[PDB]
Amino acid sequence: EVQLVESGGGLAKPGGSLRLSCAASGFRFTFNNYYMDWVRQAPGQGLEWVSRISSSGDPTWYADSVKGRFTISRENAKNTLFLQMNSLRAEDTAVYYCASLTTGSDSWGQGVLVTVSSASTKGPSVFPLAPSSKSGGTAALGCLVKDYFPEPVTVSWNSGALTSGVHTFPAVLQSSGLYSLSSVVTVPSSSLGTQTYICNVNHKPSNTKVDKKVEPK
Amino acid sequence: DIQMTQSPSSLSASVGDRVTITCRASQDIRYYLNWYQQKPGKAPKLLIYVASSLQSGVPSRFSGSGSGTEFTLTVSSLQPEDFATYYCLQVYSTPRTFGQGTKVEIKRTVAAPSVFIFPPSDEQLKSGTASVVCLLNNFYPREAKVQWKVDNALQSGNSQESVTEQDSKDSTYSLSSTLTLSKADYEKHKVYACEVTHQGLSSPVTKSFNRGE
Repeated sequence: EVQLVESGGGLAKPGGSLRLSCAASGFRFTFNNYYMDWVRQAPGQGLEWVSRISSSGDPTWYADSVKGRFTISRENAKNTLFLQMNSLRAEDTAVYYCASLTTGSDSWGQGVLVTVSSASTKGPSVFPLAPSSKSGGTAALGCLVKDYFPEPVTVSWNSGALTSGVHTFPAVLQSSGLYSLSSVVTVPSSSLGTQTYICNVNHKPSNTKVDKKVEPK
Repeated sequence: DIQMTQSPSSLSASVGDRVTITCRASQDIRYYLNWYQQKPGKAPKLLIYVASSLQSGVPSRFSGSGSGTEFTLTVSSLQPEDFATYYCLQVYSTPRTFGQGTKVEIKRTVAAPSVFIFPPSDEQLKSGTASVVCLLNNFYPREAKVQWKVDNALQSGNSQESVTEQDSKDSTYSLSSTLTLSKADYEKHKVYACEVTHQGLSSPVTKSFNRGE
């Protein structure tokens, strides 16, 4: 398998710049033999090809969408691929895949989110959704991860010990311009004894971590 | 620009069913076309390349067909884990053009949701905002009307929803509805209810609570 791991980019005000990187590994021949690509996907939409680069670094192809402002590059000595994104624009808000599209060596990175906005970073508040008449023979409890920017946050429960019955909801954008989501888990009623349920919220863009014990009502 | 027409934009089919997705190109691209599966929250993953070649590791359920201007992707026997958006991609010339996607949902017998309700927390009130969460759990189909009522007046424009992906083993959805007020207005009313209409329910199920009891 080719493996591609992206780095960069994050939150950026309109007009600003970011840079994506990507490390590659696993090609049969050496990195410098493979043409390479970036693809992107905006929230709500499908895939849009962004740019391509040849083996050496030349030539390069761009989508009209991004020609002029973005530049693709390569460092073969280091098995790394870059995307310099200048003159950022709201429309550029997407998940960006490093992609290897060479037939027989296809791979896509996991993606890295880029947010073009004038709103600034903000760490969430995490209020518990208390088990209660969240109940029959079963109990539901959760975490309200509220008012944060940009995406993402991650939620784990008791530090990955408890994955059974967990549903973390996609984030929604509030009319305030900030996001919110809930995370929830259904656990055996009688266990609320007795058993501690801490959820772990993490917001890399605010360098925040909260851990919080939910508890009965 | 080689234009790509993917069809259907979306479909619903049962476990075990034959599904067949179609891409059409505006030029002859010979056999240079690939198909990708994109699972929720994940990057696209190669299913078929050069039109009919199976990537190593992909279930044999998936096959690829055609050439020139007309290509078809078939799933032999659709499995619960096949909920995805599927995408063709022309690999013949740049710019690269993808099809607009086909959303595929698994269809299964009707399952009425379970409705849970969660009042705001003291910590959140200590701060002047109140947020009520309504949770429908494991239902099919996806379609559900979820209405908020405070003191039995129906709410409109002060709440929002989120749905999860179709669960990949048992093919159901869960949904959250979150109504949001100020301490100010939360304190003026006694009863909060959410009201759920769904095909698996012979009648609207309301779950409620009176403030602070």
